Amino acid sequence: TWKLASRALQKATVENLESYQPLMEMVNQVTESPGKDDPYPYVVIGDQSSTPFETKSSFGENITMDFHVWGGTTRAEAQDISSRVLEALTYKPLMFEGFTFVAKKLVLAQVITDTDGVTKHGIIKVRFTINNN
Amino acid sequence: PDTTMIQKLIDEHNPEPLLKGVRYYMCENDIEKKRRTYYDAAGQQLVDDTKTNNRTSHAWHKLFVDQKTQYLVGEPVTFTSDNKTLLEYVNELADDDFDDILNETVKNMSNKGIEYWHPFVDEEGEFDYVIFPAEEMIVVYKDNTRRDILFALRYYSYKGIMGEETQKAELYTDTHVYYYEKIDGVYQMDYSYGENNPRPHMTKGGQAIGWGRVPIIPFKNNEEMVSDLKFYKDLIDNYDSITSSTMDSFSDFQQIVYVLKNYDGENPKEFTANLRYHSVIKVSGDGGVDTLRAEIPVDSAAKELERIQDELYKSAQAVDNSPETIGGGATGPALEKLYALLDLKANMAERKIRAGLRLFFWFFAEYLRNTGKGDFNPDKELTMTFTRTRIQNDSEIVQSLVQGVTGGIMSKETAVARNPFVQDPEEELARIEEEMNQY
Amino acid sequence: PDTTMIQKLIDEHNPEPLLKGVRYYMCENDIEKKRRTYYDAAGQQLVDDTKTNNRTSHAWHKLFVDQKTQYLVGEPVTFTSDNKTLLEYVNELADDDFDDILNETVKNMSNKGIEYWHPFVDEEGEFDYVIFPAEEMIVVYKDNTRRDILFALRYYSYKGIMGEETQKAELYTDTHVYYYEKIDGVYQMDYSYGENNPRPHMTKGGQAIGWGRVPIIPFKNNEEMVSDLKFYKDLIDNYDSITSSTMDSFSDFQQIVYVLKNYDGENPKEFTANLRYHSVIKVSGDGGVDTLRAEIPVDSAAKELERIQDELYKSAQAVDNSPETIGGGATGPALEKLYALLDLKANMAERKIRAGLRLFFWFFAEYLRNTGKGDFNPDKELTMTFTRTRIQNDSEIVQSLVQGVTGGIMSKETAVARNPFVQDPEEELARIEEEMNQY
Amino acid sequence: QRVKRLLSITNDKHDEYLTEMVPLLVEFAKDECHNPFIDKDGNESIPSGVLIFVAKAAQFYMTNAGLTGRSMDTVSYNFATEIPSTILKKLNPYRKMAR
Amino acid sequence: QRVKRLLSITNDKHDEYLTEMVPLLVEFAKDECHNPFIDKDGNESIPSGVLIFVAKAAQFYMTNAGLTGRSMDTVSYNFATEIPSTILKKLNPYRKMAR
Amino acid sequence: QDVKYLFQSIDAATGSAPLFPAYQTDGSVSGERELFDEQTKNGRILGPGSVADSGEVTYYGKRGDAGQKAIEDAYQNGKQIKFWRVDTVKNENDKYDAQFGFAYIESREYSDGVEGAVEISISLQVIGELKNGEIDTLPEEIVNVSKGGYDFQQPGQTTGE
Amino acid sequence: MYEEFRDVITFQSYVEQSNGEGGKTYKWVDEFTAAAHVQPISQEEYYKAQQLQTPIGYNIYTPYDDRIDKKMRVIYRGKIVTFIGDPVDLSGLQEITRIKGKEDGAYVG
Amino acid sequence: MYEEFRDVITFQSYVEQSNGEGGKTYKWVDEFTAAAHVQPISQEEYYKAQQLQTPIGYNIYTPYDDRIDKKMRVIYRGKIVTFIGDPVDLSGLQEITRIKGKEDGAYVG
Repeated sequence: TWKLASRALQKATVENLESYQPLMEMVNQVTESPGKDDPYPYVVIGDQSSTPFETKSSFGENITMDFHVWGGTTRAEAQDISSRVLEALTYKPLMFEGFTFVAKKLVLAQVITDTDGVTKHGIIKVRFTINNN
Repeated sequence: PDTTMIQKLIDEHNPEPLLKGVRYYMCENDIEKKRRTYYDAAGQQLVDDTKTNNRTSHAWHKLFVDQKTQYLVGEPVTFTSDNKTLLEYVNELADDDFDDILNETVKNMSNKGIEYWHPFVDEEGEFDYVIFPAEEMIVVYKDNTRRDILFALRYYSYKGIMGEETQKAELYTDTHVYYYEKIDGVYQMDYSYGENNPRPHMTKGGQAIGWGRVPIIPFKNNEEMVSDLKFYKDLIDNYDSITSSTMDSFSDFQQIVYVLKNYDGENPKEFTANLRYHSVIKVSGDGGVDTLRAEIPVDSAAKELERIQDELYKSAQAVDNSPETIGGGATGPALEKLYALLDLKANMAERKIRAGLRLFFWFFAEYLRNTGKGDFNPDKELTMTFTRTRIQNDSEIVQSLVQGVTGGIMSKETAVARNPFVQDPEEELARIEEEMNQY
Repeated sequence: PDTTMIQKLIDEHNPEPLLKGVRYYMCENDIEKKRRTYYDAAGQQLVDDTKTNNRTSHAWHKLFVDQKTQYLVGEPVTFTSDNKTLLEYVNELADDDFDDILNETVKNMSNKGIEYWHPFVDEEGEFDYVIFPAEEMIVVYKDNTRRDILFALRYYSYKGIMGEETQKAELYTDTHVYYYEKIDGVYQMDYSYGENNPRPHMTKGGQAIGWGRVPIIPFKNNEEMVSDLKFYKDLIDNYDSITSSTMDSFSDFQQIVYVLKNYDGENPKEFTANLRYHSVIKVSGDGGVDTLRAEIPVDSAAKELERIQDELYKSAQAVDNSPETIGGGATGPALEKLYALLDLKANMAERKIRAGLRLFFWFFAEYLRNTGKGDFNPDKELTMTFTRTRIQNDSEIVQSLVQGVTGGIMSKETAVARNPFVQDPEEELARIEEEMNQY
Repeated sequence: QRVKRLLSITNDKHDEYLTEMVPLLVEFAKDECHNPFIDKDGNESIPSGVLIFVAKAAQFYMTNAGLTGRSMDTVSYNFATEIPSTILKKLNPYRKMAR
Repeated sequence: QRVKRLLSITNDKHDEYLTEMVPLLVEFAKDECHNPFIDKDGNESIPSGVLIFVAKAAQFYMTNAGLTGRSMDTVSYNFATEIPSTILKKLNPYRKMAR
Repeated sequence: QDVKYLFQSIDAATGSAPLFPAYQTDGSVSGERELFDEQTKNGRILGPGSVADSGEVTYYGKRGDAGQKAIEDAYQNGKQIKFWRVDTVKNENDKYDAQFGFAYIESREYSDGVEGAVEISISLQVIGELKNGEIDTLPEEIVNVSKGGYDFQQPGQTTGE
Repeated sequence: MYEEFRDVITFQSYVEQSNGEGGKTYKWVDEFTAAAHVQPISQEEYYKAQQLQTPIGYNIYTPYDDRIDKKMRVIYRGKIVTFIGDPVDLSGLQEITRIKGKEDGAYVG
Repeated sequence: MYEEFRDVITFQSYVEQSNGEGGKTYKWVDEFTAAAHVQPISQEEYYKAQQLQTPIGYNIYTPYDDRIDKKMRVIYRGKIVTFIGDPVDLSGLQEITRIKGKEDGAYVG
């Protein structure tokens, strides 16, 4: 319940952030946000085709983050750590407080166009679900 | 006088004026210029080593003077003495020496320097006059009489046989002249106590005698400041300098500079050696502008000098043209005309008579008085006559005489008579006799 | 005097002045200029090899002098001796030698150098005078008498037959003159102990005799500093130099430089050889400006020189116009006029009489005294007469005489009489006799 | 500029090359005495006229050549030619350097 | 400019380099007496003509070289060449500096 | 065989006081989505956080039903309330198991009928879903906790009268 | 023309970012004190796009003062800026650090 | 101007990252030490789009310095930045490398 601690768990995420040195060093605030224009590599982060929809409701229990990489920001960094742990675990699948995590059917897509002719950019979408709704 | 006092006097007086003449005579002082100089940072003038010192001089003087003396001296019509004894001697010679001495004495004083003559006793003891370069000591009189200077000393260094230089000073007394050699420097030449040697200027009776004449006093430059030397000399000094300068000038005073704005060669240590070896001067790059030498001023200088020389003669102002001459114009005055140079001298010569050269005769009379008679003036024997004259031209009378003899009796005596050479008609007689005898 | 002392004296004195004249006489010193120089880095002046040394001189002197001597000598009216014996000899010749000797002696002293004459004994033993170039030794007197220098030595190198150079020195004594050859250098020529050879200057009685004259002392340049040579010489020295220079000048002092700013050819080692072969100089590219020669200075120099030459004559100095002459104007004075050159000399000649050339006569009298009588002065025999005169013109009297004879009796004696050539009317008589006889 | 730059400059870098080049032409022609433009030692010297041209040319050339120092590709480069410096040298402003 | 700038300037920085360079050419040629252009001490002096050229060139060169001071990359740079300063020096405006 | 949810509620769940019976038909809305049970994990951050897909219920009614009015009053309060859930499947009165469940108070449009005996339908819906925020568990336990037993098992027998 | 400079100046450096904290924590260290001089392009003021920018990144010319620029903040005029674009001595008769570029390309995905 | 320059700081480069390790391992090498001269690109400063230019690339002119540019980190007086624009002797009396261009095509898919 606590309530105090639910904040704390959020704090834990904060703890993770501090815990993760490379985040500070790496960031890499640029490109994501303007600086897209800035020369390749430029890596921007954002949701894919995200425009607000639905009202009077939470957007979703799960939070999804979309990455678009040209120049490949720390997809690798996140991927290495996440992959290692995820592979490491690998299971059980995450469950929060008896809630059913599972996302629906996943999604995959990729397309790249390079005006520059720079090697093809890739897009990675990650979705996280925490707790049942 | 104490030696110290004696010595002191000389130093004060400035040696220069007599010395300068001597030096000048030997040569003009190029040094006075002496040479072109350069200005240092100090800006004090320094003589450059490069410039040479050159001087020439004449030496004009001698030729004229000798003529002057001879002409001036003439031959006395007669000579007389106050004393019979002296007179007898004086008549006979009559006195070659006397005339010469007087003329010389007057001449010397008149002539450079002199300036000052100090009598010294001859070995003979006959008055001998010598001239020594000025020390020059300042004249002072030990004796009360300010006007006279009883004693004057001159000290000059002399080179010995060894050639070591020692100071020598001479002590002069009115009564006696002294010569001192001060090798030691401690003492003057011995003694000299007094009349004993050095000898008095003159001694009479075989005993030391004093002239009683005021002791030698330096002569200030005359207001006239005219000298026999001077007359030519003024013209001459210019003349000599100019002539001398001209010859030197052409070669000289390049002298000798070569300057080029550009361009320098190898560093001059190398440069000098190579440059000589290469020889010739070439200009490259910028000019190449004409350099100092020889350059135009060789020509220019010659031109300038030529003008200068002409002027220089004019400065002499002897005269541009050769003599007309005004006379010659052969006449009695012709002779006067004949020697322009002499004539100027002649005026001086005549001047000398005015001078008291005649006065010297009086002096002789005084001398005459001194010996005796004592008290009379035999000096003039019932007359006083002086003749330059010269009344008669030698040529004219002689020429006339020859013609005259046939017409009538001439001269023979008449030409003679003026001297008279001889009263005796006898010489005349022979000429007549021949005529009677002839033929 | 010890040899060392003797040797030492010479070295001190400066050889230069006598030597310079000798060298000068042979040639002027071009060296004095000597030539144009260049300045090294040191800047010390160095004479260039290229410049030649040229000098010329006259050699004016001889012509004038000889005339001077002859004129001066004249012929004595009469000669006399104190001694009867001497007088007898002296009358007869009367004395060609004496006059010549006196004239020569005086002349020599007057003339360059001399400067100093040192008597030497002749083989004959008759006084012979010779002049030697100055060593020159500094004169010092061994004897106490400062004034005289008893002994002076001059040592000059001489070339032998071998031509090897050995130093030779001569010892001079007042009493005797000595000649030394110092081949060894150890010793002077033997002995010479004393009177024995080298011989005394003069010997009397066949025995060595001493003049008693003060031993030869160098002559300082005279204040007059006038010489027979000088009179022309001053003019001449300029004259010769200018004349000599002029001829040389035109060709010379190019001399000879060619400088072109551009353009260089092949490297000069090649360049020189090829350039000569190609011959001619061409300019390309930049000028091409007139080079050092001929350039303007050919013209300029010509212009400059022309001025120089004109000045040059003046510098030597002479009457620009030829002689009027003032006289000629034929008269007695005409003769004086006739020789302008001689006339200047004549003044000197007359001066010589003033000089004590007459004094020499007195000296002769002294010589006369020396031999004897002892004690009288026969030197003047009841009169003293000197005649230059020259009273009579040769032409005028002669011309008059011819006309005169018809009218009356002339001369014959009269012209004669002055000498008198001869008393005897006889020569006259014949002329008359012919008239009486005629016809 | 920098020592390296100085060295990099061909002219500077090769003293010999620069030094040789002028005199080759220069030496033969000039007087040709030769006006040695050299010491006896044979140390090279340069004529004034040569010096002015040589100095300017040498300095200019290296600069002109580059590298730094070379004209910009993007546009034809005014600078390298300019203004034109070659032209500056040519008819060098005193003019016909000499008279 | 700033002392640092002055120092940074090669010419200024190396007094010796600048000082040496001119006289090397200069010394041999000029008169060559040599007109020493030096004291007896041997302290260097520069000829007037040399001075004018040297002074201008030295000052110009450092400026021209850079750094500051160097032409802009973006376009060919008028300034560095200009106007052209090398040209300004050349035919320097008095002209053929000397007559 | 006694199958009856029973009706008694004063207000609190089960009313805590006996009442004559009423029935809820049955139903499970969902629980597909996560679905969120009481998640048990250690060192885990709860998520998604409380959200319910929804709830579903069917109701049946009898003449004696009470608190129908109460619900409306409840509606105004809008206080969160929960229900219990009864499956059938041999749900013995004591015996039958229960699910923890979810619901909403809010929705009760009306009650209807014909002649025979009243039926009401109530649907239960959680309000959501916020990404963050959870009870989560408590109403998840409660909202199948209330009605719906193991409750009133005895009264299933009742309402005889 | 400045001559010896600047004076007493203090520099602050910003390094590292803090993460995992709601707030951000930054640590700064002083830098050696040296003159810093920089010339604003202020853009050409063609500003054709004229959209941007303030140079991050103010292009700097500092005599012999490489150190201050980049990986440091130099306090001149008090103002604080971080530098990027390792030094370039385009100019500056002594080597001068410049800053090149402005962070983030304008072009955006 | 500059003359032989003293580069106290030697170029050090940072390359490669370590993964799979709790810690990270990095290797740095000093390519070499040398002075370098570079002019800022400072963008075209037409700034027509002016979205760019932010180095890389840089425009560098450094005499007789092969080493400095990338595949070697550029350090000037200790400042460190990495670059591109593989090297070019853009212009400098002694061989100087420069950099051309900007990284990443601005033109984007």
